[PDB]
Amino acid sequence: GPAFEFAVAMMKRNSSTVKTEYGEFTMLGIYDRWAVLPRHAKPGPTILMNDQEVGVLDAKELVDKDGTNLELTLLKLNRNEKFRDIRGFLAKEEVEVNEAVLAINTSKFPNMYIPVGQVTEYGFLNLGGTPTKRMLMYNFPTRAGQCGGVLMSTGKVLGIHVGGNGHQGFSAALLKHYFN
Ligand SMILES: *[C@](O)(C(N)=O)[C@H](C[C@@H]1CCNC1=O)NC(=O)[C@@H]1[C@@H]2[C@H](CN1C(=O)[C@@H](NC(=O)NC(C)(C)C)C(C)(C)C)C2(C)C
Repeated sequence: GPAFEFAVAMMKRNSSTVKTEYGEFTMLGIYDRWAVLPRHAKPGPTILMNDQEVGVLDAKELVDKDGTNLELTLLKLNRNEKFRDIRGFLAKEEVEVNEAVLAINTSKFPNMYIPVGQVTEYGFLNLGGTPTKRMLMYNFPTRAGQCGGVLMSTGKVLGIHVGGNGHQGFSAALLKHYFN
C-alpha cells in the first residue's frame, strides 16, 4: 500500500524509458545528471531517453574491490534538467524486505507495478556466465522487458532488476557508496 504509493511517485519523478543498441530498459535517475542502467544495456555515446537523443558524458561499469561484476552502469547525461536527489533512499548495505514492489517503465510494460513478495540477500550468482555479487532475490518469473525495473519498499529504493532464471528474479543492490 504505502510501498505502491512510494513507487508510483518515485517512477513519476525519477524514471524514464531508455533504448540502447542492446534493447529497451527502465532507467532510474539518482541525482544531478547521474542515472543507473543494468550493465548489459551497454549504453553508447548516445541513448534514446523517452524517444529523445541524449549524450552520455561518462559511463562507469561498477565492480567490487575484487573486480567482481555488480551488473550496474552509472551514466552522466548531457541534459539541462537535474534529477531529484534520491541518495537518501539508498541503503549502505543490502536490504531484505518481506514485501517489495518492482516498477517497470518501457514500451512493452508501461507504468506497471509488480508485488514480488520477500526479497532475500542472494549474494553470488553466475549471471550471463559472469560471476556477480550483491544480488537480491524474489520469487517472480521475470521476463525480457523488465531489466532496469526498480525494486522498492516504503521509503526504500532497494535495487535494479538485472536478470532471472524463469522462476526467480534478481536485482543488483543500489548502495549509497556507489554515488559519493
Ligand atoms: C533484461 O536485459 C531484459 N531485456 O529485460 C534481461 C532480463 C531477463 C530475461 C529473461 N528473464 C529476465 O529477467 N536480462 C538478461 O537477459 C541478462 C543479461 C545477459 C543474460 N541475462 C540473464 O538474465 C540470463 N540469466 C542467466 O544468466 N541465467 C542464470 C545463469 C543465472 C541461471 C538469461 C539466460 C538471458 C535469462 C546479461 C548480460 C546478464
